[PDB]
Amino acid sequence: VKQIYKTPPIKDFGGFNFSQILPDPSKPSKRSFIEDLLFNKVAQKFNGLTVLPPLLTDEMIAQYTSALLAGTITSGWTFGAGAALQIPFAMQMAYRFNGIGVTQNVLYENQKLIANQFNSAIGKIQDSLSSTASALGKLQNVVNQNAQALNTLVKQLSSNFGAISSVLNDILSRLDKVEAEVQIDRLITGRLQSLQTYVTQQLIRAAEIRASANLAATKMSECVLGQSKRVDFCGKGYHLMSFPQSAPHGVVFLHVTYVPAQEKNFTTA
Amino acid sequence: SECVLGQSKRVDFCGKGYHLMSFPQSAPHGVVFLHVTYVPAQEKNFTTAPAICHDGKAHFPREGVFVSNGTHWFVTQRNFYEPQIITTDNTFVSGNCDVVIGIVNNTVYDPLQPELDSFKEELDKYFKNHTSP
Amino acid sequence: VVIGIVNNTVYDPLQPELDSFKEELDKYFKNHTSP
Amino acid sequence: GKIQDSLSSTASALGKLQNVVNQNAQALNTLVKQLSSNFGAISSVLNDILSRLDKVEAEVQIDRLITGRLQSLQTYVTQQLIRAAEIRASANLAATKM
Amino acid sequence: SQSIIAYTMSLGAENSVAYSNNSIAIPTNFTISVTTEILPVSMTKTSVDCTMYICGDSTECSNLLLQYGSFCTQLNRALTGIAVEQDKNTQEVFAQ
Ligand SMILES: *[C@@H]1O[C@H](CO)[C@@H](O[C@@H]2O[C@H](CO)[C@@H](O[C@H]3O[C@H](CO)[C@@H](O)[C@H](O)[C@@H]3O)[C@H](O)[C@H]2NC(C)=O)[C@H](O)[C@H]1NC(C)=O
Ligand SMILES: *[C@@H]1O[C@H](CO)[C@@H](O[C@@H]2O[C@H](CO)[C@@H](O[C@H]3O[C@H](CO)[C@@H](O)[C@H](O)[C@@H]3O)[C@H](O)[C@H]2NC(C)=O)[C@H](O)[C@H]1NC(C)=O
Ligand SMILES: *[C@@H]1O[C@H](CO)[C@@H](O[C@@H]2O[C@H](CO)[C@@H](O[C@H]3O[C@H](CO)[C@@H](O)[C@H](O)[C@@H]3O)[C@H](O)[C@H]2NC(C)=O)[C@H](O)[C@H]1NC(C)=O
Ligand SMILES: *[C@@H]1O[C@H](CO[C@@H]2O[C@@H](C)[C@@H](O)[C@@H](O)[C@@H]2O)[C@@H](O[C@@H]2O[C@H](CO)[C@@H](O)[C@H](O)[C@H]2NC(C)=O)[C@H](O)[C@H]1NC(C)=O
Ligand SMILES: *[C@@H]1O[C@H](CO[C@@H]2O[C@@H](C)[C@@H](O)[C@@H](O)[C@@H]2O)[C@@H](O[C@@H]2O[C@H](CO)[C@@H](O)[C@H](O)[C@H]2NC(C)=O)[C@H](O)[C@H]1NC(C)=O
Ligand SMILES: *[C@@H]1O[C@H](CO)[C@@H](O[C@@H]2O[C@H](CO)[C@@H](O)[C@H](O)[C@H]2NC(C)=O)[C@H](O)[C@H]1NC(C)=O
Ligand SMILES: *[C@@H]1O[C@H](CO)[C@@H](O[C@@H]2O[C@H](CO)[C@@H](O)[C@H](O)[C@H]2NC(C)=O)[C@H](O)[C@H]1NC(C)=O
Ligand SMILES: *[C@@H]1O[C@H](CO)[C@@H](O)[C@H](O)[C@H]1NC(C)=O
Ligand SMILES: *[C@@H]1O[C@H](CO)[C@@H](O)[C@H](O)[C@H]1NC(C)=O
Ligand SMILES: *[C@@H]1O[C@H](CO)[C@@H](O)[C@H](O)[C@H]1NC(C)=O
Ligand SMILES: *[C@@H]1O[C@H](CO)[C@@H](O)[C@H](O)[C@H]1NC(C)=O
Repeated sequence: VKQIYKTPPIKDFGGFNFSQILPDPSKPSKRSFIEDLLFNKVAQKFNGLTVLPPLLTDEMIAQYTSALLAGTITSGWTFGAGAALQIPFAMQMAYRFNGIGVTQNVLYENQKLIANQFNSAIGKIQDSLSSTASALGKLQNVVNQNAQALNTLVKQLSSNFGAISSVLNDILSRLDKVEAEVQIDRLITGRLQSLQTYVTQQLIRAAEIRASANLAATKMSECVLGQSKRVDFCGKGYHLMSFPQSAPHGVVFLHVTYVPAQEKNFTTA
Repeated sequence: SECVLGQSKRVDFCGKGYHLMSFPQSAPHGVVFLHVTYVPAQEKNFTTAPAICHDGKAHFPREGVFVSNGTHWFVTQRNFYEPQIITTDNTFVSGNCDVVIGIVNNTVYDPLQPELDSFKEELDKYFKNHTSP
Repeated sequence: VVIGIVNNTVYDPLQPELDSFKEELDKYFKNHTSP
Repeated sequence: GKIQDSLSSTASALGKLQNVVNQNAQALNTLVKQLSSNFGAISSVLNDILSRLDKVEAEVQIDRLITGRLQSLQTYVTQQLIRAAEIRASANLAATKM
Repeated sequence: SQSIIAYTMSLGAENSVAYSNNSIAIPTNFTISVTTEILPVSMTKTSVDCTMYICGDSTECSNLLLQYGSFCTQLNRALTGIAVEQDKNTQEVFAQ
């Protein structure tokens, strides 16, 4: 989005309650109630590693999340294409249902119930994220493999690789210029080779995230900025729309999917 | 395929906005697309009504949304302002007033009624014309 | 040609408008019997 | 009906899968074949190095195998991950296709 | 006059949408614009003879290398695969 939108002061959504997903002014970081679970759920060391802080910090990332959420709830899908054009939320669903081949009359004839159903459904993920521990495995995994690699990478410093010690200073302390030449020569190979494997390990995983981000960006542009007729690409079921929600080193969607309830058989010609 | 060999409904895939067509042009070790996108430019505020009641029965826009310039209600395509007179062949009936939230009152012109009105006057006048013989 | 086709009437919404005028026209000619 | 016969008539229909199993098979043989390479040592038999040289320097020659035989293993797994990511890209494509 | 300045980056110009329960916006005019998109399709082919590189034109070096197993033929096979995939990429993209 090239225009950071801000939520309107009023919450006149015709019964729809977006309190959980809009940012809470109480928190000094302008993040919403949902990611409070997520954020809670999930300096050069002498070893030589560092950590570069992301250019987009958590606050601004969360601010982007609010902007992406504001256009969807107020301008519909239009703000993806060009200028944002406000449309009240009731007629937004009236066209998303029209997208799935369901006449818009059903929404107005069932406005309150679906609004209650949607808000109750929004309540479910609130408990489901809190009650379940492994629901956030993907983000926890990506952090873990990155974390264990460095721990494995650091632990490599103590392997002799055939040298008489793993303290390069000790090798200098006990051997002369020529004797320590041999030991350091062997020692650096293993340090370099282990570093070689780590970097090659880094690229493969980094390529996986790049596809994931490209998958996320496509989901961002298709699930959120519009309605995607690509079945089972945006949630299990007929798609209506979705909400991004930030998370540490990841993104989380909230797909709102239409799914038929109890059915009746009939005779047809 | 989805941009050149056809039009893609995937928003923000074949260029920024509603995609129309893409012209490929070769390049050293690469390709460069020219995505032709439809981007609305000039917008305006309007008054909207989710639906329309006519005689207790409710009405909904078949294609487009109900809009009003303050005095008269119209229906126009959601991506281009082209107001249309609210007519029966532009809407479909469903339910009634008591259910739809935000519905407003306005009459919907059945195109058949005024056409038959001229026949009614011709019918009435011939009965008066039939008094003389 | 359709396999599985069954029988039913297809209602014409044009008819009630003409039925309304057909019945209305009946009394107008009946009234003209007075002169 | 033509699919059944056309598939059963030509041998190039399943080139992709036959290539996939071949690549994973071919890499394994290279991994196994590298065991018989001396890698700059005196002999490629692990036991024969022990049975011909005293322990003062027998570790030196087998060390070359250790640096060597592992090196091929490191390359094979590196080839695998490159292939592992490639399949998942196809698998994810297949996922959408399904 | 000019100097190096560091600042909190602007995420964009704020715009509060005029949302209301019955306020709608419909476009009266459009602009049929065109934007360019750029995607690499293939890199330069490359074949590196393992022996010509590491033991270039040296019989003794080649003989010493032959002890190192099938490393060089593995690399040659990988690079030939890279080249054939370059042709495959170009063929698939431009042979629709
Ligand atoms: C909202 O849209 C309405 C429909 O386009 C429009 O109503 C139309 O207004 C024009 C004048 O602007 C009328 O034109 C008439 O103008 C004089 C006025 O005395 C007449 O003598 C002429 O014969 C001519 O008919 C249209 O008749 C009128 N149409 C309808 C259906 O009402 C409103 O003016 C628009 N209002 C705003 C605020 O934009
Ligand atoms: C849309 O039009 C409707 C009818 O044109 C209108 O409903 C009408 O509302 C009036 C105002 O109350 C009613 O008049 C009587 O209402 C009660 C009895 O229900 C009496 O106590 C009042 O004193 C008054 O005499 C009409 O009976 C009622 N008619 C119908 C068919 O509902 C709606 O209010 C209009 N709504 C909008 C949004 O314009
Ligand atoms: C739907 O209703 C149709 C109208 O009744 C019907 O068509 C009619 O079918 C009957 C018998 O199937 C025909 O009657 C003739 O049938 C044979 C000759 O075809 C003779 O042995 C009979 O004595 C008699 O002459 C009607 O001629 C025929 N009429 C028309 C207009 O088609 C359909 O069959 C019905 N459809 C189904 C699925 O039942
Ligand atoms: C709709 O009906 C089908 C079967 O049709 C029924 O057949 C006769 C018994 C007669 O009563 C018809 O009018 C019925 O419509 C149902 O399929 C059956 O489902 C039950 C489970 O309740 C199962 O035990 C049966 O084996 C099924 N029939 C067959 C032939 O396998 C179907 O479930 C009905 N739909 C719903 C929503 O109940
Ligand atoms: C359409 O109107 C809105 C505001 O509604 C107006 O409110 C009164 C001023 C009166 O004129 C009513 O008849 C209107 O319906 C505009 O939103 C305003 O935009 C300006 C930008 O110039 C901004 O400073 C205000 O804060 C906005 N007000 C609100 C309540 O959001 C909107 O811009 C108008 N549409 C166009 C295309 O200009
Ligand atoms: C949207 O739902 C939330 C969650 O229930 C509502 O917040 C609650 O409001 C009640 C009203 O008194 C309080 O008792 C609860 O303590 C609130 N929950 C929390 C976690 O504090 C919110 O009011 C709803 N908003 C709308 C507009 O429906
Ligand atoms: C929509 O915008 C286009 C250009 O942005 C307008 O075309 C211009 O119209 C003016 C007068 O209407 C002319 O003087 C210009 O020469 C036109 N431009 C070009 C390139 O031809 C068009 O009029 C606008 N339409 C509406 C309804 O606002
Ligand atoms: C919109 O909200 C305002 C105040 O929030 C209210 O006065 C008005 O009746 C509402 N309109 C509809 C159609 O509900
Ligand atoms: C009246 O009827 C006569 C014949 O029935 C016809 O010639 C004449 O044109 C009619 N005039 C009018 C005004 O209908
Ligand atoms: C459907 O199948 C039944 C057999 O169970 C058969 O009797 C019937 O004719 C079939 N329907 C049609 C339209 O032929
Ligand atoms: C015939 O029509 C006249 C009006 O022109 C009316 O006064 C009269 O009652 C009608 N006759 C009958 C029998 O209804």
